[PDB]
Amino acid sequence: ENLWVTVYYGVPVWKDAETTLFCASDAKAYETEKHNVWATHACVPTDPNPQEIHLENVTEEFNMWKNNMVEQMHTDIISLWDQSLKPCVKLTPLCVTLQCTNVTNNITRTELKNCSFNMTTELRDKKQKVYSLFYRLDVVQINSNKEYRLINCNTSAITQACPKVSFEPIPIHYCAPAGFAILKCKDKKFNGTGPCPSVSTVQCTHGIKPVVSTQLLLNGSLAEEEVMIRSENITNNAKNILVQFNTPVQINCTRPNNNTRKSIRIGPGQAFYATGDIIGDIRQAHCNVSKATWNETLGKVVKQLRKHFGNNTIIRFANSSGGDLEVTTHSFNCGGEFFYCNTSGLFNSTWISNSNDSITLPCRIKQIINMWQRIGQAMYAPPIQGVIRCVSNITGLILTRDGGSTNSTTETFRPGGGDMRDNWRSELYKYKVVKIEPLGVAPTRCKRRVVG
Amino acid sequence: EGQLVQSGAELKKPGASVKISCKTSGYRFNFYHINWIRQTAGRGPEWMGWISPYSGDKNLAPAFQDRVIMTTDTEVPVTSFTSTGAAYMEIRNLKFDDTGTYFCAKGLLRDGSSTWLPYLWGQGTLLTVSSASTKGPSVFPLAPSSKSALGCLVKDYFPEPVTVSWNSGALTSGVHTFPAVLQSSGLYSLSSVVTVPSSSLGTQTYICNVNHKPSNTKVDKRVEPK
Amino acid sequence: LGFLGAAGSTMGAASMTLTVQARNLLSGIVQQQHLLKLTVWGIKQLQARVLAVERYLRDQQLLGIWGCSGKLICCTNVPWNSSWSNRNLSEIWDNMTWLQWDKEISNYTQIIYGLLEESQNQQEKNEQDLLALD
Amino acid sequence: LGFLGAAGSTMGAASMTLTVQARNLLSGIVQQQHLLKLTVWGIKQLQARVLAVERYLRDQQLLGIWGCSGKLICCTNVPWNSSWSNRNLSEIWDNMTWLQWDKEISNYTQIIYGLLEESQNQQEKNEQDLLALD
Ligand SMILES: *[C@@H]1O[C@H](CO[C@@H]2O[C@@H](C)[C@@H](O)[C@@H](O)[C@@H]2O)[C@@H](O[C@@H]2O[C@H](CO)[C@@H](O[C@@H]3O[C@H](CO[C@H]4O[C@H](CO)[C@@H](O)[C@H](O)[C@@H]4O[C@@H]4O[C@H](CO)[C@@H](O[C@@H]5O[C@H](CO)[C@H](O)[C@H](O)[C@H]5O)[C@H](O)[C@H]4NC(C)=O)[C@@H](O)[C@H](O[C@H]4O[C@H](CO)[C@@H](O)[C@H](O)[C@@H]4O)[C@@H]3O)[C@H](O)[C@H]2NC(C)=O)[C@H](O)[C@H]1NC(C)=O
Ligand SMILES: *[C@@H]1O[C@H](CO[C@@H]2O[C@@H](C)[C@@H](O)[C@@H](O)[C@@H]2O)[C@@H](O[C@@H]2O[C@H](CO)[C@@H](O[C@@H]3O[C@H](CO[C@H]4O[C@H](CO[C@H]5O[C@H](CO)[C@@H](O)[C@H](O)[C@@H]5O)[C@@H](O)[C@H](O)[C@@H]4O)[C@@H](O)[C@H](O[C@H]4O[C@H](CO)[C@@H](O)[C@H](O)[C@@H]4O[C@@H]4O[C@H](CO)[C@@H](O)[C@H](O)[C@H]4NC(C)=O)[C@@H]3O)[C@H](O)[C@H]2NC(C)=O)[C@H](O)[C@H]1NC(C)=O
Ligand SMILES: *[C@@H]1O[C@H](CO)[C@@H](O[C@@H]2O[C@H](CO)[C@@H](O[C@@H]3O[C@H](CO[C@H]4O[C@H](CO[C@H]5O[C@H](CO)[C@@H](O)[C@H](O)[C@@H]5O)[C@@H](O)[C@H](O)[C@@H]4O)[C@@H](O)[C@H](O[C@H]4O[C@H](CO)[C@@H](O)[C@H](O[C@H]5O[C@H](CO)[C@@H](O)[C@H](O)[C@@H]5O)[C@@H]4O)[C@@H]3O)[C@H](O)[C@H]2NC(C)=O)[C@H](O)[C@H]1NC(C)=O
Ligand SMILES: *[C@@H]1O[C@H](CO)[C@@H](O[C@@H]2O[C@H](CO)[C@@H](O[C@@H]3O[C@H](CO[C@H]4O[C@H](CO[C@H]5O[C@H](CO)[C@@H](O)[C@H](O)[C@@H]5O)[C@@H](O)[C@H](O[C@H]5O[C@H](CO)[C@@H](O)[C@H](O)[C@@H]5O)[C@@H]4O)[C@@H](O)[C@H](O[C@H]4O[C@H](CO)[C@@H](O)[C@H](O)[C@@H]4O)[C@@H]3O)[C@H](O)[C@H]2NC(C)=O)[C@H](O)[C@H]1NC(C)=O
Ligand SMILES: *[C@@H]1O[C@H](CO)[C@@H](O[C@@H]2O[C@H](CO)[C@@H](O[C@@H]3O[C@H](CO[C@H]4O[C@H](CO[C@H]5O[C@H](CO)[C@@H](O)[C@H](O)[C@@H]5O)[C@@H](O)[C@H](O)[C@@H]4O)[C@@H](O)[C@H](O[C@H]4O[C@H](CO)[C@@H](O)[C@H](O)[C@@H]4O)[C@@H]3O)[C@H](O)[C@H]2NC(C)=O)[C@H](O)[C@H]1NC(C)=O
Ligand SMILES: *[C@@H]1O[C@H](CO)[C@@H](O[C@@H]2O[C@H](CO)[C@@H](O[C@@H]3O[C@H](CO)[C@@H](O)[C@H](O)[C@@H]3O)[C@H](O)[C@H]2NC(C)=O)[C@H](O)[C@H]1NC(C)=O
Ligand SMILES: *[C@@H]1O[C@H](CO)[C@@H](O[C@@H]2O[C@H](CO)[C@@H](O[C@@H]3O[C@H](CO)[C@@H](O)[C@H](O)[C@@H]3O)[C@H](O)[C@H]2NC(C)=O)[C@H](O)[C@H]1NC(C)=O
Ligand SMILES: *[C@@H]1O[C@H](CO)[C@@H](O[C@@H]2O[C@H](CO)[C@@H](O[C@@H]3O[C@H](CO)[C@@H](O)[C@H](O)[C@@H]3O)[C@H](O)[C@H]2NC(C)=O)[C@H](O)[C@H]1NC(C)=O
Ligand SMILES: *[C@@H]1O[C@H](CO)[C@@H](O[C@@H]2O[C@H](CO)[C@@H](O)[C@H](O)[C@H]2NC(C)=O)[C@H](O)[C@H]1NC(C)=O
Ligand SMILES: *[C@@H]1O[C@H](CO)[C@@H](O)[C@H](O)[C@H]1NC(C)=O
Ligand SMILES: *[C@@H]1O[C@H](CO)[C@@H](O)[C@H](O)[C@H]1NC(C)=O
Ligand SMILES: *[C@@H]1O[C@H](CO)[C@@H](O)[C@H](O)[C@H]1NC(C)=O
Repeated sequence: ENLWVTVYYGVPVWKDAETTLFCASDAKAYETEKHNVWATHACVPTDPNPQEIHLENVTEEFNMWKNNMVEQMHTDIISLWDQSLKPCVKLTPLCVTLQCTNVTNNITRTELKNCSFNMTTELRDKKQKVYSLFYRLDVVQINSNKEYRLINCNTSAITQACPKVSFEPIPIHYCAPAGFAILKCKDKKFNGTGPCPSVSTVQCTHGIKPVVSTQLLLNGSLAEEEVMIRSENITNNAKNILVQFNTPVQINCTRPNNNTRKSIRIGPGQAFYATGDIIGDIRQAHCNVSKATWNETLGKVVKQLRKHFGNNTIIRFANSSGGDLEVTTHSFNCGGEFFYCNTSGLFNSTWISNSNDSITLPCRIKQIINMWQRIGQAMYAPPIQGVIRCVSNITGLILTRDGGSTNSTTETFRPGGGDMRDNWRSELYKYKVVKIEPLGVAPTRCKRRVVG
Repeated sequence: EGQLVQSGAELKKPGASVKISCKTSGYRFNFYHINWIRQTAGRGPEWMGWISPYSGDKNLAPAFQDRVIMTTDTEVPVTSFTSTGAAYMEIRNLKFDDTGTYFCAKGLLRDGSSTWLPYLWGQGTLLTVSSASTKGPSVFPLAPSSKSALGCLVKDYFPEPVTVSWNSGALTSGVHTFPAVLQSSGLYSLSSVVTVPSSSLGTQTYICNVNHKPSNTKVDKRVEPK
Repeated sequence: LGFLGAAGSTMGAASMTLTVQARNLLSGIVQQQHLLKLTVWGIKQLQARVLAVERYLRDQQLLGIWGCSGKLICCTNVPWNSSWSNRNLSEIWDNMTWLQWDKEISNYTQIIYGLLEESQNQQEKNEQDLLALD
Repeated sequence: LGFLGAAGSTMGAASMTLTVQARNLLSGIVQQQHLLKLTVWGIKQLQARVLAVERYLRDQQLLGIWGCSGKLICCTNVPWNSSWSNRNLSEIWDNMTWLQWDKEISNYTQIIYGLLEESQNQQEKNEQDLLALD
């Protein structure tokens, strides 16, 4: 006996918890381009020196499908999207009886309409007719001379996005507040979520960019080894599966249409930017994929799924069965306009048990959108005048169920990205924040002065 | 607080070279050191060499650094504080002087004053470096005399321990047992107690099995009525 | 050792450099750094800076009523109760990380705090009644 | 005695447990705990948490320049002026609540504060010039 208790301020202990974070991005575009939708007009700049410390002898258990960093990311981008659209031109007097006719094809695919209507002019007393153009599926028939209707006027409002807003995703660091720390896993093969042995305590995450993609993730991060397979629950086929590419496949998307900005003043100052007549031929949008480079990626995936999924059953790769055309096609915002390249061409290959040609995909463009199934308010995308090219790295895949097969064999995973939060999980699978507790009591024979 | 268990029951010729293994569980395998010891036919057990699962810096005994060398792979973490690993060791030369029982044990503590000494011990492995060939034991019933304390008999088996002798594992509480015996011929034998209340023969079972490795087992002989 | 360097090391080695851990936490995060400033990031910055000081000052208020206003390590005149831990002197300090110890007293950690205020300050600062001037 | 238990009791009995009163005030209020967070309650929560620390730190800044960084009761080397109160030793401590005493010095309470910084710290920390190393 005769042991006393002693206090220690500065002890390294923590408990699993989550709180608010903040943005961090250095000097990116500022003057040459500004008014970004993600970095806002000003965010807390990150320091070039990276805050990193390697932790030894520690094996903290992470979690990815129960991590709340993706939850705050999901909800931050949503409130950020609306904050950058509230001060922009509303498009309410654009819901008037549209009388359209098919475009000039030498009296003979269609996909677009040379439509018109009459709107408000600078004077509310006077009205003005202007002929613009619209895309298919942005409009659906009402009930000779075709008379059409904006599809959104049936369900929700509409507000045009601002023309000087940059929709390019830039790296947005999520750094921890004071008294907290973001633990990153350094173990390469982090199957599922368990006890990651190689941990690093970093203050600022890496360059995370908010790629708004569907079925196929682009510009993601990865750190070697077999193409990693992550699933909240491997036995349940109903759950979604995130897949990471040991090497990215360089893809290029573009639209050949040469459009023109037609500004028409609605009301006092606001102007509605629509499509004029398309100059220099009309062509369909497409995304190329390296055919030889894709056959190796589908082979590496099926190899590591094999020891994961019995390694005895048959591979059945099909198009995204069911769903909606925006949730089953590779939907993504690129170059201002919103592409929806046809996925069904990639997963036609089936491989089981033991200058150069490139596969391409037909794509269409949509101007009316309200992503992540937000039915509150929709937005019109002004057609970007001139040329468009995307040319991004693809690094991830989103695959979903394969029916309720009762035992037997034969199954895979067809593409579905029904949830937008999973897209951010491909970057935050290794991060978890903890509540640092600097207080720690321990006994030791040790006492201060007797009387004082 | 972490249980360590050895492989056990491996034996070969004098001029051979065998490796023993040790399953770990319930303690972080990274920093607790592993060491080995051996008790001979001589009275005194002696210490071998201590290995560190991290860094690999080791200081084995000087008399065995030339012949015996041991390594150890990494670990698989169960949680943040429990993990399971394995430690092996290879010995090149050995004789009848190297026969006896071998233990492994967990390193004492992970600090400075003293670490190298053992802490938690395993069940142990016994190694026979006797050149005579392996043989299959023989089974006999061993019936009580005054039936008008129970068990079964083993006669003539060459090496090591035959271990568990009971059928279906039906009784583990109150089952006294007995050790082995050296014969004039050199062929070992043993017997086994079992303390169960006296009852009738038709009501209960009187079957016992023994496991073996010199040769595999199959029959679980029972007792004669009289 | 730049920060949490001994998170996995022994409680003794972690006790050798616990200054570092204390320095970075209050200061850390580089908080210091269209015309509006009502954005979603600024409001997440301000409240993240409020708990920064309101979790620091939640802890610094405890050391002040323990005689440890400006000391990282006070030895306190409170006797240790055997029920809290049965392990000997070198049994815990040479074997457990601070992580393991935080869960081993987290049950009766509040019982310690209440007793620390009584003997080290509630009585000690009173014991000078007969000794201050006499 | 769980909080303000001796608000109506004697200044002596209140001086026996003044730790309790100090503990709860900084910590107290359980501040720690559609998609927006711009509501009228959150803004009343944040500013209520700002004066929480900015009234605590307004007081803790005074004890620091009085040698009382981590003591609830300092005896200060400032002589008491008879003009502030004419009552004897046992006349106030066995008769008045702290409430009554707060209004009896509230007139010349600032005069005391200015003098406390001079003799207990402005001169004391200087008196070591000839005694620190010599
Ligand atoms: C967590 O991770 C850490 C790794 O972190 C490392 O951090 C730094 C330091 C870098 O190395 C990084 O690369 C790493 O990431 C792992 O940490 C390791 O844990 C090991 C197991 O605990 C430990 O292994 C062995 O420790 C033995 C015991 O140490 C000596 O000395 C210390 C300090 O003095 C003392 O506390 C010990 O009890 C013990 O006894 C003392 O020995 C000295 C020397 O003889 C005596 O000094 C004498 O004093 C008299 C006067 O009094 C006179 O001057 C004499 O001349 C003088 O010799 C002293 O009296 C003894 N008593 C005391 C004070 O107690 C070591 O013996 C052994 O050494 C071997 O390795 C060394 C390092 O390479 C070699 O130099 C040496 O030759 C040997 O090969 C081991 O070090 C590791 O040291 C330790 N860290 C390192 C360096 O890796 C950790 O395992 C892991 N898990 C945990 C526990 O959390
Ligand atoms: C997508 O849809 C848009 C919208 O088109 C909409 O429908 C058409 C029918 C039209 O009414 C549009 O106003 C409406 O918004 C298309 O954009 C339009 O495409 C049409 C295609 O025909 C273009 O029409 C031609 O316009 C020529 C010039 O007229 C302009 O100016 C007029 C007033 O100017 C007067 O003076 C100038 C000289 O300074 C003269 O050149 C002009 O004729 C007038 O005298 C104004 O009223 C017009 O709206 C327009 O701004 C016009 O010369 C053409 O008409 C000729 O020739 C045609 C063949 O090229 C022939 O088919 C016509 O029948 C016509 O022949 C006769 O010409 C006489 C000249 O005096 C005339 O008096 C006769 O009446 C006429 N015969 C009869 C009867 O019809 C065309 O009318 C139009 O300019 C485009 N928009 C504009 C700028 O207004 C767009 O092309 C579509 N997509 C694509 C890519 O196809
Ligand atoms: C995943 O990652 C990939 C990474 O590749 C992302 O993909 C793409 O990555 C590209 C990397 O280069 C990004 O390319 C940039 O494109 C912009 C486009 O801006 C043009 O148009 C703006 C507005 O239009 C005005 O001007 C045009 C004429 O161009 C006119 O027709 C219109 O009417 C209107 O007036 C202009 O403000 C802008 O200036 C430009 O014209 C481009 O600005 C970037 O410029 C760099 O590269 C170009 C071409 O090589 C070069 O000329 C630039 O040089 C300097 O000078 C120019 C001219 O004064 C100046 O604008 C620059 O600021 C420089 O000072 C400069 O080096 C660049 O080409 C692309 O945006 C990005 N996104 C797309 C579309 O995919 C991918 O986005 C990521 N993930 C996903 C799928 O989102
Ligand atoms: C994204 O892009 C993908 C691209 O695939 C697209 O998928 C399309 O989905 C639609 C609707 O689900 C498909 O639509 C129809 O498919 C019809 C099926 O073929 C019948 O007729 C066959 C003869 O067709 C020849 O070509 C087919 C390929 O389509 C080929 O298999 C045949 O061998 C043959 O060469 C007939 O053979 C076939 O069934 C017999 O043969 C098969 C194969 O040997 C055998 O297994 C069966 O047992 C049976 O014996 C079947 O009866 C197709 O007929 C139809 O229209 C065709 O003719 C019209 C008129 O000329 C053409 O205009 C048209 O281009 C077709 O040639 C129509 O195509 C469609 O096939 C899928 N793929 C495409 C485009 O071909 C997704 O929907 C896209 N996503 C979005 C967002 O839309
Ligand atoms: C990822 O998540 C999935 C979620 O599904 C986890 O998947 C587990 O898969 C296994 C596959 O076998 C399931 O096992 C069975 O689930 C049954 C579901 O119960 C349903 O029916 C109940 C009763 O309804 C009627 O039909 C049943 C049919 O058996 C009759 O027995 C009954 O009399 C009725 O006529 C409903 O009450 C219930 O709501 C469901 O609709 C279970 O019923 C079934 O129980 C059997 O096995 C039990 C465990 O041994 C045993 O106690 C029971 O007595 C019975 O024998 C059995 O559990 C899992 O249920 C399923 N998990 C979940 C959450 O349901 C998957 O494990 C996870 N990831 C992992 C770890 O891989
Ligand atoms: C806004 O556009 C609409 C059409 O979407 C205008 O409504 C009427 O549309 C018809 C379409 O043919 C116009 O045609 C005209 O019909 C008359 C009589 O049948 C005929 O003599 C003309 O030669 C021509 O074919 C018509 O002008 C137009 N208005 C009327 C009175 O019917 C609408 O007027 C436009 N602006 C608004 C809202 O006032
Ligand atoms: C990552 O790999 C680890 C193994 O290193 C997996 O842990 C083990 O996973 C299997 C299958 O999911 C578990 O077996 C099953 O457990 C469930 C209950 O969760 C039970 O219902 C089934 O009958 C079966 O027993 C196993 O318990 C689990 N743990 C261990 C220690 O083996 C892990 O699932 C993989 N996925 C991750 C976390 O990414
Ligand atoms: C997309 O369409 C625009 C507009 O048509 C194209 O811009 C045009 O490019 C040509 C290239 O030679 C320019 O050169 C010449 O202009 C003279 C005078 O106007 C004209 O007589 C020639 O026939 C030729 O067009 C032209 O000025 C320029 N702009 C216009 C008003 O046509 C553009 O080239 C197309 N796509 C891209 C980006 O290449
Ligand atoms: C697919 O399965 C075969 C056998 O089912 C794998 O070959 C090895 O088979 C033995 C005995 O069944 C297992 O113990 C091995 O674990 C199997 N190999 C491995 C490394 O898993 C074959 O490897 C499996 N597919 C692949 C290519 O991994
Ligand atoms: C125009 O396209 C629509 C698409 O449904 C079609 O119904 C209509 O008949 C087409 N009209 C002409 C004449 O091309
Ligand atoms: C994308 O464009 C680049 C331009 O150099 C080209 O090299 C690459 O092959 C293209 N990839 C595909 C398949 O679209
Ligand atoms: C070690 O612990 C025992 C109780 O398990 C205790 O009685 C003993 O006093 C402790 N050792 C020391 C150093 O006092």
